[PDB]
Amino acid sequence: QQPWVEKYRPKNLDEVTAQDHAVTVLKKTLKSANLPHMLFYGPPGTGKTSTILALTKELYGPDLMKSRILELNASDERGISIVREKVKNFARLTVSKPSKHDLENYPCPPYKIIILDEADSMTADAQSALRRTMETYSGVTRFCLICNYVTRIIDPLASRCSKFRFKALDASNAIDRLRFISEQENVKCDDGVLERILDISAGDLRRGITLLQSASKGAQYLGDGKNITSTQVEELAGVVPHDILIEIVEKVKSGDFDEIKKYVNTFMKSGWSAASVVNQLHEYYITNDNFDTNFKNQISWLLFTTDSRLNNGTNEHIQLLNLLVKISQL
Amino acid sequence: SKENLPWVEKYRPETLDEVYGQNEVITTVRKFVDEGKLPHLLFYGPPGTGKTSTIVALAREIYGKNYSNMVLELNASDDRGIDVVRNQIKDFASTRQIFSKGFKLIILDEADAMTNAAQNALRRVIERYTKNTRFCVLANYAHKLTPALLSRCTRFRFQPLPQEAIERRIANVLVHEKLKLSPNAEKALIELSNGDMRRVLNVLQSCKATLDNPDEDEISDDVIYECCGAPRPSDLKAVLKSILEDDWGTAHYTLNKVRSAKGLALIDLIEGIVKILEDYELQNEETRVHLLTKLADIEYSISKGGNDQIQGSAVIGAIKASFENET
Amino acid sequence: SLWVDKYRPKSLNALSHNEELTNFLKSLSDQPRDLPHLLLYGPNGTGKKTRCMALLESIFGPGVYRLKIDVRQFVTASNRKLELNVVSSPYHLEITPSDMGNNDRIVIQELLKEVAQRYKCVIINEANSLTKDAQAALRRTMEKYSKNIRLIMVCDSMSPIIAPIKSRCLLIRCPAPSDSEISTILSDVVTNERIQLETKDILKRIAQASNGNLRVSLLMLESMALNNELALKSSSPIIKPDWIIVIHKLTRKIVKERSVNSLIECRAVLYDLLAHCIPANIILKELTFSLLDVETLNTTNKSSIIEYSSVFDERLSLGNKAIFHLEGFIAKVMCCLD
Amino acid sequence: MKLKLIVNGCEAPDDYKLLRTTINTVASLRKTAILRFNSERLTIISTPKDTGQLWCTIPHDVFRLYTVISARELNTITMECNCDSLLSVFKRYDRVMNQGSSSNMTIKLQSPICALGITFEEIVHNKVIMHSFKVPVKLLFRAQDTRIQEPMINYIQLMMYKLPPISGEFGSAFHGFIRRVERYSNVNHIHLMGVKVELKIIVNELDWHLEICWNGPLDSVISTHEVIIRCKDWKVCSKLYAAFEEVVLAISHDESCVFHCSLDRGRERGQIIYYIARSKGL
DNA sequence: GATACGAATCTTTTTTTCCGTATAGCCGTAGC
DNA sequence: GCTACGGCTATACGG
DNA sequence: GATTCGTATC
Ligand SMILES: Nc1ncnc2c1ncn2[C@@H]1O[C@H](COP(=O)(O)OP(=O)(O)OP(O)(O)=S)[C@@H](O)[C@H]1O
Ligand SMILES: Nc1ncnc2c1ncn2[C@@H]1O[C@H](COP(=O)(O)OP(=O)(O)OP(O)(O)=S)[C@@H](O)[C@H]1O
Ligand SMILES: Nc1ncnc2c1ncn2[C@@H]1O[C@H](COP(=O)(O)OP(=O)(O)O)[C@@H](O)[C@H]1O
Ligand SMILES: [Mg+2]
Ligand SMILES: [Mg+2]
Repeated sequence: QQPWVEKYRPKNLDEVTAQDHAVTVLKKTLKSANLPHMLFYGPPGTGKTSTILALTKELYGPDLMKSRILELNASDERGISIVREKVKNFARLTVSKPSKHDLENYPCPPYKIIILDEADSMTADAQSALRRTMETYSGVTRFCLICNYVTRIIDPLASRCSKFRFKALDASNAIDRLRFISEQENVKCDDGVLERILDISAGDLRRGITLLQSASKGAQYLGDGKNITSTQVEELAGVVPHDILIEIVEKVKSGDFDEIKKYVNTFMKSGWSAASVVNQLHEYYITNDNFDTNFKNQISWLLFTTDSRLNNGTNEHIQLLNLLVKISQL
Repeated sequence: SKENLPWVEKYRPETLDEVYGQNEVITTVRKFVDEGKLPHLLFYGPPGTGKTSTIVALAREIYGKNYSNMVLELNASDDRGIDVVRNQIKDFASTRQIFSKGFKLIILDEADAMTNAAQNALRRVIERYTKNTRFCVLANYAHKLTPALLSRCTRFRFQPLPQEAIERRIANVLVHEKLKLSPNAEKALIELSNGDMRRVLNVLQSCKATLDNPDEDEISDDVIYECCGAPRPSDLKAVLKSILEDDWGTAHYTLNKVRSAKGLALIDLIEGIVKILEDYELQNEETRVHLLTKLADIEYSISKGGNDQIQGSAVIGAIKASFENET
Repeated sequence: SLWVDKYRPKSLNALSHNEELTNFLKSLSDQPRDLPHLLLYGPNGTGKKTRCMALLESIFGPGVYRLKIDVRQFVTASNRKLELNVVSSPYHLEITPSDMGNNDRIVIQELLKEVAQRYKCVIINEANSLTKDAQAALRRTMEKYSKNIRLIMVCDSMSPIIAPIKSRCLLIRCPAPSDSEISTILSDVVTNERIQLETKDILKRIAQASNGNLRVSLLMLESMALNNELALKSSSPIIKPDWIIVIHKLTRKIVKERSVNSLIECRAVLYDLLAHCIPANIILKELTFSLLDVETLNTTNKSSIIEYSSVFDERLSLGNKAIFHLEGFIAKVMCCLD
Repeated sequence: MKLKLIVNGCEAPDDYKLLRTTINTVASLRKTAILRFNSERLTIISTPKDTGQLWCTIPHDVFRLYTVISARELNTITMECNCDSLLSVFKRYDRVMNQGSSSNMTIKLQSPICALGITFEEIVHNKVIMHSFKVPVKLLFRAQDTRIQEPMINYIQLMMYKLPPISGEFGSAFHGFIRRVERYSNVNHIHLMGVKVELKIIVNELDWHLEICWNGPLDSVISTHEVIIRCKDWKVCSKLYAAFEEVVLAISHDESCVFHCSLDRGRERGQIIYYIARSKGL
C-alpha cells in the first residue's frame, strides 16, 4: 500500500503527540478566529508539516481548503519577484464565501492561510518583502513559516511570527505512538525494543517508523514468527557493533600511528558512517568512569570539532583518522 | 472586526499618546507638529520598537481625514527601483496640495532594502521638493543607507522598550482581555521580550490559549515557560551548579535529565548560562575569553545543526576547561 | 566490452559477495508496494549500483537493463540551454549531478515533476554532489509524491547529505568485500576466460592493491591479461592509475625537497592533476595517505600531517578555489617536516 | 543536382493558395525553412529542433513543371532557405497578378550553398519588366535529411474532431470561437476540453477563469481529452483553419495536439499537419 | 663613458536596470 | 459606404 | 611595481 510514515501521518490535531503546547494553542484557535502568524521550527521529523496539515484540515475541511490555502515550499521558485507578486496577490484576495455545509460542519474562519514550508531556504530580500505583506493583510490572511533553523529567518519575521518550538521526540515522547503503530501493524518485539529504536532515532519519529517497518519486513521475510531483537534493530540502523568499538578503543589506547591507520583503513573498508561511530565513541568516553576530568574536557572538545567538521560534508576517513590520532595522544 | 485579529495587529497604537517607551521621540515630533515645522525624519531601531506605529499615528494626527492622498507609503513589498523612484515619487512630490495645505508626507518603510541608485535619485528629490514635501525613512540597519541620505535626514533613534512601557502595555492588554497575570510571570515575560512588544503580545496570546478556561484563571510563570518552551531560572541554576561543582558523569546526567524533563533546547540553556555567567566575577580574564569563544563556536555549530548530545558535552567541557583557569 | 560489465550480476540471486545484504534486499523486494526511499552508502566500487539494478529486476522483472539514452533541454531562471542526458528504462530513471554544476536544482526539479505526474523508481547516482538546494526541493518532492515515485540514490561518505533527506530514507550499508571474495570473483572470471594464472597469489595481490574495489581489480586483471599476451606471471608488476603514480612522485619530492621552488613545482603538479579533472578532495586524501606511508617520518610528523589534512579538507569543503587549500596543505607539510 | 520548376498562380488557384499559405505559415513560425524536393512531392518542413512542427505536403502536379534530379535516393534535394526572402518574392509575384497579368514564375537551382533563380515577368499598362531574384540557400546533406523525420502520433487515446468548414453556416461562428481566446493580452496557455461533442477553451489562472464553449454542431470522425498548449500555436491553428475547408483536430490526453489541414485537389491531395506539444502537464 | 630615463613585458574566460529592437494592435485611406 | 492592408505606436522581452 | 635592454645627456 503506502509506507508507514505516510500511512500513519496524523489527520487530526489529537493524533499529533508530544507537542502538547502548540496543539493546545491551535485547538483553542479552532474555537476562535484570532490565529496569529505562526513560526514552526524544530528538529526534522518532529511533526511540523503534519501539525499544520491537521490544523488546515480542521479549520476549513476538504472543500474550502483548495480555495483558502496557498502552499509554497522549496520545490518551487520563491524569489523576491515571486513574493512581491504571487504572495501579495493571494494575500490581497478577498476571502471566499463558505458554503452551507462548510459553515455548518466547520468553523470556517474569516481569513486564509499562506504556508511557506522550508522557509530556511528563503533569501533575506524575500523575507523583507514578506514583512509588510503579513503586517498589512493580517486581518484577511495568515502566514505560517516552517523551518528547521531559526537563525535562517530574519529578526523582523521572527518578531512578527509567533514562535512554536517543536520538541524532539525522544523515547518517552513517542513511545506511545510507536507502540500504537506496532500494535496496528502486528509487530512483535522484545522488551526494551522500540526504545532502542527511539534512542537511535534521536529526535525523529520518521526514522523510527521507517526502522520499525524495515524490521517488520525482515521478520516477515524470515517467516519464523519470532520477536524482533535489539541486535537486528542496531544492525539495519547502521549502529557499529560493540565489539568493533571495543577494538577501536583498545587500538587507540596503544598510541601507535601505524596500527591506528591500518585499523581505520580496514574500518572504512566496511562502509560504517563516521557520524555514528563518532557518536558511539562520545557516549563510550563520556559515560566511562575510568577517565579524569581533564581527559573528558579534551575529548568533548575534540569530538565537538570532529562532529562540526563532519557536518560540513568533509572526508569521513581523514576526519576519523585525525580524531582517533588526537585521542591516542590525549 | 478587531476581535478577529492577532494580538500584534490588534493593539497597534492609533494616536501618538498610545505609543509607550520612546517618550523623547514622541515629545520631539509632537513639538514639531505643534510648531508647524517637520523636518525629514529618520527612524532607526530594533524591530518591534514602534517606528511604523509612531509614524502612522503622526501622519493620522497631521492629516485627520486626508490621510489617503496626503500620505504615500512605500515598503519592501512594493518595487522601489530606480524607475519607481524616478516616476511615482517625483509625481507625488511634484504636484500641489489638494486642499490641506501643510505638506505632503512620504514614508519609506524598510528603506535599508532599497538599492543604492534608488537612494541616490531620492536624495535630490528630498532636497529639491522639501518646500511642500517631507520624507520619513524607517530602517533597522543604518549601514545599508547612503551616507548622503543619512546626512539630509534627521535621525531619531528608537531604543528598545524599557520595563515600564512593557508593564503599561501589558496592563492595558490584561484590562482589555479580562486576563490575570502573576508578578513572577510578568517578570518572566519582560525578560524574554528583549525590548520587543510583538514578542510580548504573541506570548500573551499563546498563554491565554494555554489556559483551559481563560477567565478565573491566572497566568503563572509555569504557563509562560510551558507555552514558549523556555527553561526556568531554577533549571539553569541547577545545570550551572552541576557543571561547575559536580564531576563529569553526574553533570551529564543532570543536563540530560533537565533537558528531557520538559524537552528544552540546548541553545536556550546556552543563552541562559551566558546571561548568568555575565553577572559572575572572574579574576583571570582568560576564563572570560575561553567561555565566550567556546560558547560562540558551540552556538554557531548548533545553528548549523549536528549531534545534540555531542554539543551538550562540548558545552560542559568548555565551561569546565574555562573555569579551570580560575584555578 | 570490458570485463567489468561482462560479469556484472544481473539478478538478485547472482550477488555472492555480501550475503546478508542480499537477504536484506530480498526482504525489501518481497513486498514492493511498501518499499520506502532507499539510500545506499559504502566504499566506491563495492557494487551498490549492481545491487540497485538487481533489486529493480527483482521488482519489475527482467528488462530494467534496456536502457535508452535520451537528450533533454532545461532552462534556468535566465535564458540558458542545459543539455542534460537521461538514461531511462522501463520503470527506471537515471539522474547524475556530474555533468551539471550549481544548476543541478532546476534539472532534478523539472525531471521529478514530470515523472511523478504502482510507481516508477528513480536512481540518483552520486547523491553527495547536490548543492543543498536540489536536496531542499527533493525532500518535499519525495515527501508529497511518495505514491507515484520512489527514490533510490547511491553515494559514498553520506556526510554532505542534509539531515531531512537522511531522515526521509532507509539507510542501507554496503560494505566492501574481503580479499578472499575478490579473489573468488577473479577466479570465476579467469575460469570463464582462461588466462593461464600461474599462481593464485597474484589474484590476492590484485585484491589487496584495490583496497576492496571490484571495478579497479577487474580493470587491473584485464590490463595485465592484455599486456602479458593473454597470460599472467607471478612476478608481473602491479599496475596502478597514472595519477596515483604522480601523487606518489609528488610525495617523494615533498619529502626530499622542502623549499619555495619545490613548492612551485608541487603547485604545477597540482595544476596538472586539476586539469585532468581529478577532484581536489580525493587529491588531498591520496596525498595525505601517501605522506603517511613514508617510513622516514616520525609519529609527530604524521600527526601534524593528518591535522593539517583535516583542517585543509574542511577548508576545501568550505572553499571556492581548490588550489589555495592544496597549496596551503603542501606548504604546511613542508614547514612541519623541515 | 538539377532542380527547376514553374509556378502559374492564375492557371491553378487552389494549389497556389496552398503554397502561399504554407510559405506564410513557415515565415510566421520561425526564420528559415526546410524544402525537401522529392521526385513526386515537395515537403516544406519547419523543425525548431516543445515548439511545434509544420509538415506540409505539396504534390508535383501543383507546379506546371517539376524536373528534379539528384544523385541521392528518389532524387531528394533538400535545402534550407530564409522564408523572408521567399515571402517577399511571393508577395511581389502575387501583386504582379493583382495589378493584372498571367505570367508564370520560373524557378531554377543556379549554383554547399546555392541559390534559386526565381524570375518572372510583369506587364504594366504593354511593357516588359523582368523581375529577377536570387535567394541564398544551403544544401542539406543526405544524413542531415535523414535526421529530420515526421513524428508519428499514437492512437491509443487520440480522438479526432472534424471542425466545421469555414464555407458553411457554422464556419464563421467556429472561426469566432477559435479566435475568442486571442483577444486576451495576458494569455500564454490554453487548456482544451473534450468529453465524449463539445470543444471547450479553458484558461484557468490564479485570479481569473475562462470558459469559452462551442454550442454548435460538431462531428467526430470514426472519454475526456485534455491538453494545455501555448497561445502562439493556437494563432497558427486559427490561421490554418481559415485557409482550409477540410480541417481535422486531434487531441491526445496530456500528450499532444494535432491540427490536420487537407486540400481536396481531386489527384493527390495537399495536406498540412501542425504537430503541437503540450506546453506543460495537466 | 656613467647614469638617469624610457619602452616592452609581466594577462584573462539572484536581482536590477537599461537600451534598443521585435511584434501585435489600432487607425486612416484606396478600392471594390 | 464598408473592408483590407499599410503605417504608427505602445508594450513585453533579451542580453 | 619589478626586470631587461636600448638611448640621450651630462
Ligand atoms: N508528534 C507526532 N505525532 C505523530 N506522528 C508524528 C509526530 N512527529 C512526527 N510524526 C511522523 O513523522 C513523519 C514525518 O512528519 P513530518 O511532519 O512530515 O516531518 P517534519 O516535521 O516536516 O520534518 P521536516 O519535513 O524534515 S522539517 C510522519 O510519518 C508523521 O506521522
Ligand atoms: N511603543 C509601543 N507601544 C505600543 N505598542 C507597541 C509599541 N512598539 C511596538 N508595539 C506593538 O508592536 C507592533 C509592531 O510594531 P511596529 O511599529 O508595527 O513595527 P516596528 O516597530 O516598526 O518594527 P520593524 O523594524 O518595522 S520590524 C505594533 O503594531 C504594536 O502593537
Ligand atoms: N556480487 C558480485 N559479483 C561479481 N561482481 C560484482 C558483484 N558486485 C559488484 N560486482 C562488480 O562491480 C562492478 C561495478 O560496481 P559498481 O556497482 O559500480 O560499484 P558502486 O555501486 O560502489 O559504484 C561491476 O562491473 C560488477 O562486475
Ligand atoms: Mg516538513
Ligand atoms: Mg515596520
